[PDB]
Amino acid sequence: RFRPPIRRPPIRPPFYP
Amino acid sequence: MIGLIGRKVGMTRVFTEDGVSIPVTVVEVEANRVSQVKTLETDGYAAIQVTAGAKKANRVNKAEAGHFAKAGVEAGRGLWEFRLENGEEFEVGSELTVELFNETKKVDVTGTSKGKGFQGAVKRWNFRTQDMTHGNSLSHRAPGSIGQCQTPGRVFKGKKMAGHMGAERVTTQNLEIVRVDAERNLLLIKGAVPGATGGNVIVKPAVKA
Amino acid sequence: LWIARINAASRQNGLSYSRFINGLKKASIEIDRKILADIAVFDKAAFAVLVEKAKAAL
Amino acid sequence: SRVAKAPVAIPAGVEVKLNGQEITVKGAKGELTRVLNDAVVIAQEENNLTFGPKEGVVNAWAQAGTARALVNNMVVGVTEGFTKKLTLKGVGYRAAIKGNAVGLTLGFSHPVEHELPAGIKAECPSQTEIVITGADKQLVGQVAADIRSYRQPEPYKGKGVRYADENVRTKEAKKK
Amino acid sequence: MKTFVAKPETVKRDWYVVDAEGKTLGRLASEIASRLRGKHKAEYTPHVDAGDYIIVINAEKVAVTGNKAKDKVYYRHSEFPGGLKSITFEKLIDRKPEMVLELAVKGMLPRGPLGRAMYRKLKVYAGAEHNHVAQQPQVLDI
Amino acid sequence: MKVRASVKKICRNCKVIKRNGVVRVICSEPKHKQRQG
RNA sequence: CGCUGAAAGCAUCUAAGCGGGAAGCGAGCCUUGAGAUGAGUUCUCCCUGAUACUUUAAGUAUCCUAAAGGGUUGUCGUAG
RNA sequence: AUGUCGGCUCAUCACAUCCUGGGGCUGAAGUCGGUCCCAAGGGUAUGGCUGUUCGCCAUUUAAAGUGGUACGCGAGCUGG
RNA sequence: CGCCAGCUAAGGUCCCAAAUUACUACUAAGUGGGAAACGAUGUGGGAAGGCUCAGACAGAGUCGGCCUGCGCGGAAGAUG
Ligand SMILES: [Zn+2]
Repeated sequence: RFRPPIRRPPIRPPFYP
Repeated sequence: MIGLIGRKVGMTRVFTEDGVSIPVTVVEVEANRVSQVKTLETDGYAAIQVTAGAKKANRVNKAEAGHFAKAGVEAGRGLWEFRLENGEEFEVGSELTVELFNETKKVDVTGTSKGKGFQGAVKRWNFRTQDMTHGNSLSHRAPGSIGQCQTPGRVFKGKKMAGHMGAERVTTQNLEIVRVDAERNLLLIKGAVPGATGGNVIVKPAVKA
Repeated sequence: LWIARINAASRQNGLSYSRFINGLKKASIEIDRKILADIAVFDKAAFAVLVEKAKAAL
Repeated sequence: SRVAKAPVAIPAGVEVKLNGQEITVKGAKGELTRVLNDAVVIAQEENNLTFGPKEGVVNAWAQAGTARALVNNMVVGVTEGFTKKLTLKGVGYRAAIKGNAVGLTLGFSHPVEHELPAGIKAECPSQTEIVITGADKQLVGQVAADIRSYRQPEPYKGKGVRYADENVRTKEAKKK
Repeated sequence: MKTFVAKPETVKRDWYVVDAEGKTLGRLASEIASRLRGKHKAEYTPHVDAGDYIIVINAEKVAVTGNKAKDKVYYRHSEFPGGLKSITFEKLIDRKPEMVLELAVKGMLPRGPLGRAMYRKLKVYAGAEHNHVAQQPQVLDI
Repeated sequence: MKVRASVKKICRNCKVIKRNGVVRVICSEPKHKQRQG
């Protein structure tokens, strides 16, 4: 089954440090 | 089919006695004169070429002027061709008049549409706008997606996008003739005719009749 | 290239490349394809001789 | 095979013109012409035509058999000719010969009129009967088929254009 | 020393005229294709068109075996989405007689600049006549 | 019409025929008519 | 769905042959369209000078000519 | 470092067809249906509730197809 | 390692693409060049059998099994 992934960091560009 | 080469004068109405208004475009057909007869033997198809109106002599090239001289017509504002299908026989110099459409109920009119310049998908293709508020960032009249990811990995040909709108040959079909005025060389045609006033219009008996 | 040219020339002289090489082998003619193909271009008559010799061997 | 091996007699007053593979049979009732298959060998032994296969051809006997029966129908055609008899059944259904056309009232809002082909001749003994007649058995059959096709017999009351022979299986409508 | 090379300047190309009437499309095409390359000549040089001008007449009368007349399909894609166009052999013989043979030959010729050049030397005609009397084509039973 | 991989006589008046490369059963009984044998 | 019709004496729309038959298919309607290098066709218009030079060409150079027409510039456009 | 659900925008294809077209059988009288075959040309709801897809509901429609396309589409939007 | 020499392996020899002809069959399905159960007077071969000029089968053959070769249907997918 589809397991909801964590593909991206929680803080998004343009702030992504 | 044989037709005339008019100039769109403008729109108006014709009140009928029964109190119906009829939106009419007024096409002025200055006498059209045959400037060349194309035959199957000479050209591989039967057509007449016609000119209309007048061109300032000064504005006529030698190449143009010889072609008219050969017909023994005076130079007109351009040259337009009408294929013949009925084995109809015309000679050069022969005039065509509004009286051609004395029996014709409906005609098909063709002109160059008015030019709207570079227009976006919203006006050009009736694309829906995106949300005006609710978060939309700079993408209100944006066209949306233009495709579908890795497959096919490219934009398909004929995809509706922004671009030049108008200024194109357009034919409206089955426009009724309200009135032929032979004296004033007018056709009164119900409804809208392509292009602005002053534009050349080709009028022809309706093909779907 | 040679084989293609020899085949052209042999077939103009009424024998396949495959039959011509067999013919020559049977006739004990050991002219290489490089020479044969040179002959086919530059001395058409000699090629025809060789073809006639080849035919006789078959 | 069997049908081929049976020869076709040429009755006196039939003028058969073999043109190799072509056979222009002529008679009283008209002139029928037909090119046989290359596979068929035809010959005029006495006042009989004989049909048999070409040498080395597959399904030559089958081709030979059809050609026999074809020629036979030509010969019968030019002497006696063929007649097909359509019968109309149903209230207000009527036919009438108008010119070279069978007009039929078949309960359609439009009027139905079927132009007979060249060589075919229809009569109407009654309004409810038609008689298509000709020399070419295929044309006759075709025409009667076309007329029948306008309103083929329904299965509940038999109504429509039927072949006089034709038997029309009649079901009763589902109970309730 | 070096194998002879045909020179584009010097190569002698002869005009021939072939009647397609009653000839198996493919079998005809393969012969024409070899003649256009000049595989039939001892001067055959792969990088040179030393082939022969082929005129074909009665192209509309080219024959095909089996149910190929009704089943051989020619495809074209317009490059617009869903832009695949099919025509059968029989219909293409009606519409554009000449295309059938030309397509046949085109397939059998090499791809690229030279192969396009070779095909240029094929002059296919549907009728029995051709406009190249001046080239004085020799008849060729191919 | 019954389109089936298995066409076959359903009754004594059924008759199998190949017509344009399709096996077909044809019968006085309309219900017995079949193809795609 | 047939007609005629053998193979298979019958039967059979099919093997030879001849039909009917869909909003679908090719045309038909509108638009683009000869970069269709396979570059098409037709009509009309314009240019009928000298010389030398060479390893003589679809040659080069000089002089004289500068056409039909195209542009740039200008006033502009329901064209941009 | 190949952004992941749903929506929005914009789609494109398959056909196992929802509608419309053509058919055979029917336990098809008619009006309707059922079922199967042909057919992919065009067409193919808006709302209430929920982040929902879905679903239920209301009211439509000729019909509210089933799927593929990185469960199409965040260098196009949104971010519940 | 060099060679513009020759022979062969697998694989091939209509044209792309180097190289083949002759002969004997079979297949008609573009089978070859995807797909099964099963269905089917497709067609080729083989060895038997039943019934029949005291009349078979529907005035001469005819019917059905078996061993086999090759084919047919069964066979619907998404950019072309
Ligand atoms: Zn039955």
